[PDB]
Amino acid sequence: APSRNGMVLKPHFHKDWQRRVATWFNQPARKIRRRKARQAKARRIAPRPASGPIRPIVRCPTVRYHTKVRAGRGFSLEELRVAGIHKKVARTIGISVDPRRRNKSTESLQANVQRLKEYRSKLILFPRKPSAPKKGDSSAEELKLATQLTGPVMPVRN
Amino acid sequence: MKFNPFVTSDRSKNRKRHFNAPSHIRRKIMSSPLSKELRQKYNVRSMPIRKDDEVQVVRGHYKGQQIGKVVQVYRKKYVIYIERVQREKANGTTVHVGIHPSKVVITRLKLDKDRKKILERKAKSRQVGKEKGK
Amino acid sequence: VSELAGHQTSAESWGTGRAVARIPRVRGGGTHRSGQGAFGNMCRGGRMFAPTKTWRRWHRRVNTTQKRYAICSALAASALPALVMSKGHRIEEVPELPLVVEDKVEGYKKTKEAVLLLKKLKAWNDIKKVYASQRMRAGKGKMRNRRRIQRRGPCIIYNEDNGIIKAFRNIPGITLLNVSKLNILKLAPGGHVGRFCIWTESAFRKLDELYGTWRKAASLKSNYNLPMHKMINTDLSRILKSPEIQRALRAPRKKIHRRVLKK
RNA sequence: CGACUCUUAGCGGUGGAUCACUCGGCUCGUGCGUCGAUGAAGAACGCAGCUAGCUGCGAGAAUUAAUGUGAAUUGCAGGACACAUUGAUCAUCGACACUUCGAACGCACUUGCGGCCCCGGGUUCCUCCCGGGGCUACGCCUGUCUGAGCGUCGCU
RNA sequence: CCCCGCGGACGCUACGCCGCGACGAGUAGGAGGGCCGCUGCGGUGAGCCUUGAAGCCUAGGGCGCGGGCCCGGGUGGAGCCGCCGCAGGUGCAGAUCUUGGUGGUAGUAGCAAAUAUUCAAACGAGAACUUUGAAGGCCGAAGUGGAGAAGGGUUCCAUGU
RNA sequence: CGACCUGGGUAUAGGGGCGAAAGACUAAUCGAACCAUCUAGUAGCUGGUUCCCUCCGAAGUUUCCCUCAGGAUAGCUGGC
RNA sequence: CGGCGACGUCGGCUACCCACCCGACCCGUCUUGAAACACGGACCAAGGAGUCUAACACGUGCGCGAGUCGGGGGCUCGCACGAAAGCCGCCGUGGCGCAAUGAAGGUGAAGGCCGGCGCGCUCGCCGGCCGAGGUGGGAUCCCGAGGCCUCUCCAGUCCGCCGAGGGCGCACCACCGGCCCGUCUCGCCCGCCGCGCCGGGGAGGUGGAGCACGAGCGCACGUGUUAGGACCCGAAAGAUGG
RNA sequence: CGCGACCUCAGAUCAGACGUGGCGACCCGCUGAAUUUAAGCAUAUUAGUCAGCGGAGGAGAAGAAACUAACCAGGAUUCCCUCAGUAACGGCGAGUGAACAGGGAAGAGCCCAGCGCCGAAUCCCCGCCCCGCGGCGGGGCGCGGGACAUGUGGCGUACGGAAGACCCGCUCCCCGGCGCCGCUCGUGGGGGGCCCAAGUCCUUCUGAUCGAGGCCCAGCCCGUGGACGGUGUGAGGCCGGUAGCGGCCCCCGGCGCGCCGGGCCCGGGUCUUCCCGGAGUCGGGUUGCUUGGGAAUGCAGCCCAAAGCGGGUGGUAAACUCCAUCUAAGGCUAAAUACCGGCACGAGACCGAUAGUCAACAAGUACCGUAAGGGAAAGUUGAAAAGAACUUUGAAGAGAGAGUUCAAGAGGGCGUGAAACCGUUAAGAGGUAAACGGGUGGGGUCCGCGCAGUCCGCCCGGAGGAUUCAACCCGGCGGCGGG
Ligand SMILES: [Mg+2]
Ligand SMILES: [Mg+2]
Ligand SMILES: [Mg+2]
Ligand SMILES: [Mg+2]
Ligand SMILES: [Mg+2]
Ligand SMILES: [Mg+2]
Ligand SMILES: [Mg+2]
Ligand SMILES: [Mg+2]
Ligand SMILES: [Mg+2]
Ligand SMILES: [Mg+2]
Ligand SMILES: [Mg+2]
Ligand SMILES: [Mg+2]
Ligand SMILES: [Mg+2]
Ligand SMILES: [Mg+2]
Ligand SMILES: [Mg+2]
Ligand SMILES: [Mg+2]
Ligand SMILES: [Mg+2]
Ligand SMILES: [Mg+2]
Ligand SMILES: [Mg+2]
Ligand SMILES: [Mg+2]
Ligand SMILES: [Mg+2]
Ligand SMILES: [Mg+2]
Ligand SMILES: [Mg+2]
Ligand SMILES: [Mg+2]
Ligand SMILES: [Mg+2]
Ligand SMILES: [Mg+2]
Ligand SMILES: [Mg+2]
Ligand SMILES: [Mg+2]
Ligand SMILES: [Mg+2]
Ligand SMILES: [Mg+2]
Ligand SMILES: [Mg+2]
Ligand SMILES: [Mg+2]
Ligand SMILES: [Mg+2]
Ligand SMILES: [Mg+2]
Ligand SMILES: [Mg+2]
Ligand SMILES: [Mg+2]
Ligand SMILES: [Mg+2]
Ligand SMILES: [Mg+2]
Ligand SMILES: [Mg+2]
Ligand SMILES: [Mg+2]
Ligand SMILES: [Mg+2]
Ligand SMILES: [Mg+2]
Ligand SMILES: [Mg+2]
Ligand SMILES: [Mg+2]
Ligand SMILES: [Mg+2]
Ligand SMILES: [Mg+2]
Ligand SMILES: [Mg+2]
Ligand SMILES: [Mg+2]
Ligand SMILES: [Mg+2]
Ligand SMILES: [Mg+2]
Ligand SMILES: [Mg+2]
Ligand SMILES: [Mg+2]
Ligand SMILES: [Mg+2]
Ligand SMILES: [Mg+2]
Ligand SMILES: [Mg+2]
Ligand SMILES: [Mg+2]
Ligand SMILES: [Mg+2]
Ligand SMILES: [Mg+2]
Ligand SMILES: [Mg+2]
Ligand SMILES: [Mg+2]
Ligand SMILES: [Mg+2]
Ligand SMILES: [Mg+2]
Ligand SMILES: [Mg+2]
Repeated sequence: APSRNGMVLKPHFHKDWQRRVATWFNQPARKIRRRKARQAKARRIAPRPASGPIRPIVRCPTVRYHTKVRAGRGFSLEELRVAGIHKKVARTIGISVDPRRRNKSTESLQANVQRLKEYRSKLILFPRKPSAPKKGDSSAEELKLATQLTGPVMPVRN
Repeated sequence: MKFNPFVTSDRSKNRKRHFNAPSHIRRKIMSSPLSKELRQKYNVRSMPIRKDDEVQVVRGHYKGQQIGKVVQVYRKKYVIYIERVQREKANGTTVHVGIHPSKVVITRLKLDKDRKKILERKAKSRQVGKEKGK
Repeated sequence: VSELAGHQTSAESWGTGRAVARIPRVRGGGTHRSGQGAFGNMCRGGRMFAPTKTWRRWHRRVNTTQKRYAICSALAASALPALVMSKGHRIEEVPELPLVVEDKVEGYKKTKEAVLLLKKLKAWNDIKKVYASQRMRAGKGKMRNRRRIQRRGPCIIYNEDNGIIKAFRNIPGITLLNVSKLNILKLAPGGHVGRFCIWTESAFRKLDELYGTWRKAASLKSNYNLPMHKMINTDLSRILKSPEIQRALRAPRKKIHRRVLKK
């Protein structure tokens, strides 16, 4: 019964809600379990940058968000082509190609190929057989300059 | 204080573990201190109580320096029996009084090949701890 | 409690034509349990009234500005001897109440040098009060692992950890706080401000950039400035005795007019 | 004055509240996350020197072996047990063993009734009796052997 | 510009203290205060306790309007409380309330269906009831006899209590 | 001596059975058995609803309602 | 001012028993009305009933304030406490607030004065300033004639008090204008890369949960209403599977 | 009127395997209510929920677009926050109710059929030998069987692919052991075993102490150990433990290099020429269920039944038209996620024997029912049995002495031992049932250790004692004031 003056309230509690109640007492425990799995994963990929591969610059797909830019699933095949790297070896380099994204803009195209080309410069590639450095890198900057990179590979900025 | 997260400080769990202990770790629970002369000659403070070693009661009704030989360790009862620590019942016969081995001090041990080995292993461990604590 | 507690019985209400109350009663006939009341908060072995649930909202969130406000208030109270004494901390032989030692104590390793430091600083009397306050709790807490209780010792607030925690932490009552991350549950143990706190040199200097001054903002909290006063001069005696207040007053009426018996 | 009845107190009964205790729960969290025709879960029946229950076990039956440990088990008895010409107890458990039902498997639920193949005794090979051992469920896959068809063909 | 002198009560936990005037019914109901009470948590009382905790008993002494509380004596034998906050499965005379125990009734109703017992002896501490013997009776072969089927499961048989 | 009485073995199972028919019987339960669950079913109806002082203190009337043992609404009440 | 005080007496209204005088029906409940020939209650002990979650509304306390809030995630010796705490800031995404109105297409909250001028046409150009208007009340504050004194007059030197009147007027209230959105009535202008079934503008009424120099956000507590077993106990039933 | 080949079937206790049943908290596929709410009730709600049936794993399902969107576009799945109690559905009533974008956790991609090329290049089974075992593989050998052209394997899959040339780079794999690393990162990687500090010091309390006082130097001793439990009390130092990048001994695993065994040998660009897709399926009608999906979101039955610049989607039915987007009718795939069953742990502002699980205990037990099924009650002597010898009465139960214990006023359902109820003892009283409120009176048990009754500030007098009172001097320390 309505008493004097209030909201017309319609609680959604007619469906025996007390059996499907999700408590969050394992939230602090889950945060630790996720934290140490992050630490274990980062230390397994010893020089690799601890946070997944590089991601492209991507514009949000709606008039509400199209002013901002973010990181997409991965680089498209056209940006990989004009950067001159093969779509199969790219993911071994740590680049995360996404084949089902298309580029309808040259500025968006050129932005992601400058991101790939200046990622390639910042890359340090360990030779697969350490005894013989064939095409990877120089030993001088291999030793000192090779460290695990925390956080996302160079993040997108508005 | 206790930091190992896999050992419990729960009162009920410790009491349950103590009173339902198997005989082989009930033996360790029944350890007894060694005398000053035994502590100096060896390098071990406490030793699990054996069957036929001399001992003197230091607490309770039967305190004194009468060095009595242990004659039975009753791990079911968590008590040991000593030669002269007895009480006369109504009928006039004598029965032993059980005392916890923590309330006696060992004055001479019963040495065997195993007792020497345990004696030497505790001495080497304390020596290792002492040199680490130099 | 168990969600099944008191309801795994399958009891019927027994009717009303029989000269017994209308509470549900256990079926059967070969047991003591048969024919006894069930399911009721008034029945033995029944379900309690409104069984307690796990989704009881045990946690509360306080605003970050309020939480910092309390920490600032607790820190300000630890520098006033009347408040820390009013917590019963036995600081009469200690000098310079906001008590700072050099960082050499941050690199301590043994409890022997930690006890000697407390004695030399004349902070040991508070430890002896903690020892004398060690006793056994009263009530069901003993059955629930809260057997023994004691007092609160001084708080050692450090910047770096070079063994200071291991050197201390075997003294009853001593709490290490790590100035980078304070705790209102330890700075005001019972909700009462004024805990005895010993600072190291590196911890004391970091405090100013950790909460900021009033003229400059904290560089380690990125938005925080110290809370402002609503009363700068909180001393009534000087204010009320100040001439400007006194010139504006009227003369006091101190004579007492009691009721006069009507002759 | 007795008796009886009522009130109060002392003591004694009836009764088991209160208090103190807790090898039990309840709740939360963590790590694992593993049954079975090589016979599971479950049931039955047995097994101790004295043993009914609980517990443990399976005709090797309150347990064998092995490994750690290192002088007990215990209500009573008993005989052990050199603790090195190798060890009580306990723990672990990877070797061994593991009765009858049960998906339950030869048929059936009556310890009812079979069939085949080997072995031992009675035979003194010939195969009748007794005992022991191994097989004998349904569905289905690959292959094998044996087959059926006025199914489609080839050669006479 | 005090003084032979060197002096001059209490007060004001300001959430405190003091003064004066008026007023005082109360169901349903609302609100305030509680130094009323119970349990547990954080602080605190250099708190209490085997030179005796809790609990309980009390023709003992008191305090408070009251809820209640303190103290003495007894019993008991290991824990407990004050103050500042926190949190409740927090206060019982009723619910034909739940569980347990106990009364009056009350030494009362009752131990009345199918004819019936008596004498002596033995054992035995003890005999209306057991056993033996004697007598009087009953079932009266469609039995109060002798055997089985279902069902029971050791009730069968000895010896002892 | 009969549409007779009766044992054992079988068949029929719950909105179903079976009934020479009484809504009879279906394990002391039948105008729909028993067991567990949905289920702590709903109840405008009945019963109960636990400490103390202090202060204030009613209504059984208006309007609408498948409304007349109930509610909304306005009045009356307390608190801030 | 008097009397009496130890093995006999003094005081103790409290407490135990008894006596007498007056008063006094058995409680709970429903009810207009209960002592009721209305129901429950033989007695004692223990248990026993407005709880928790979520959503609102208002009041109160607190922090910050046109903002506010990390609640989800992430970063910090190795987790006694600590499953806490601290921190992030290009983690503020997002929620609520800061803008309303219309079904919607959509549109979307600043007035007053002074001068010239159009024709100062109930009206266009600007120029200058100011910045939410005005009336009536309005706590508070400001000015204030006149006064009030000293052992006493002449001439003012300092401030203090009362004070008729006057002034600016907070919050808030009543009223009048004004502005934004919808919708009617009337009517004339203006704009252009598109001269259009284009776009914009005015006056006068009316509909809005609006504006008119923000007050919200988060946290806690209380009360009230609700959905949940929902203060506790209680059906006759219904369904599913055996 | 035979003998062969194939096809389609059959038998076998044929050789070798596989499935069945259980648990089921989480997960997948179906099936599926009514109570209840609507103040009645039928659609609606409850609820795609309970009950029912089937199938799994350590997770499962999902999952790499016949997607979202309409932007300057994003880009598998799953989970969290938000979107949002919103769009929408709804006797438009009660009520119900998503998705996109955004920020995070996690992050991973691929394989066939087809179209083609390659002498079936392919696969299983049985024997030989040797390298081996250790869940059984490698090599080769068989004029050894079978499968298979009704299509095995290699290349290849919508992100295009293939084949020829031209150019360029020779750029270099995985799987099994030997020895050692690195010494395996929360510091050992795990499993198991055994060990490692310091008072039983002095005096006292007690039945017993773990209680209480003390332990010179700056202080009993250790402390990286003052968690916990046991022990006749309350123990950091008596015992087990606790702390510790502490010690020792076994067993096992992934890791890097020298060696060996095998196989495995072309990748990218430019040009030319070819090649490209899943059918009783899409889609449509109708019906029933379902969804927020509303002229129909999804699912299914029946009927109709495709196309290839085609087909699906573009949240209002239809026709024309432009555009956007994907590529259905085949398949696999970890992580983030769930977990009231199981194994083993840790903890708690929880409960404390009528509570907390029904079950603290020989509890799913005793017991009840034909059965399905229902289902309790029940903890505590004492530090130690030291569990009452012995004498005596009785037939014995049961007593009286005695004895143990600190205590039997702890004596085997024995910690404490309330109330109701009862026995006895003492005091008082009793014909208007008791009981109660106000007021006294009488008696009694106790209290005031009641019983010659104050204290203490100044002064007067007596009678004594002692430093010393004041004043100065020196030293220390404070309060106040100082251009
Ligand atoms: Mg219960
Ligand atoms: Mg208590
Ligand atoms: Mg009596
Ligand atoms: Mg009594
Ligand atoms: Mg063995
Ligand atoms: Mg038969
Ligand atoms: Mg033929
Ligand atoms: Mg009056
Ligand atoms: Mg009143
Ligand atoms: Mg309650
Ligand atoms: Mg009670
Ligand atoms: Mg009661
Ligand atoms: Mg009679
Ligand atoms: Mg009679
Ligand atoms: Mg006759
Ligand atoms: Mg017999
Ligand atoms: Mg009829
Ligand atoms: Mg019947
Ligand atoms: Mg029926
Ligand atoms: Mg109507
Ligand atoms: Mg009524
Ligand atoms: Mg009534
Ligand atoms: Mg009436
Ligand atoms: Mg009334
Ligand atoms: Mg009445
Ligand atoms: Mg009457
Ligand atoms: Mg009635
Ligand atoms: Mg009655
Ligand atoms: Mg009653
Ligand atoms: Mg945190
Ligand atoms: Mg914001
Ligand atoms: Mg005005
Ligand atoms: Mg207006
Ligand atoms: Mg309201
Ligand atoms: Mg209820
Ligand atoms: Mg409610
Ligand atoms: Mg009910
Ligand atoms: Mg119905
Ligand atoms: Mg076979
Ligand atoms: Mg209804
Ligand atoms: Mg209703
Ligand atoms: Mg109805
Ligand atoms: Mg189900
Ligand atoms: Mg299965
Ligand atoms: Mg899967
Ligand atoms: Mg899949
Ligand atoms: Mg919202
Ligand atoms: Mg729905
Ligand atoms: Mg991520
Ligand atoms: Mg092929
Ligand atoms: Mg694809
Ligand atoms: Mg202890
Ligand atoms: Mg201890
Ligand atoms: Mg030790
Ligand atoms: Mg250690
Ligand atoms: Mg449309
Ligand atoms: Mg219980
Ligand atoms: Mg009890
Ligand atoms: Mg029970
Ligand atoms: Mg059970
Ligand atoms: Mg005693
Ligand atoms: Mg006792
Ligand atoms: Mg007793």
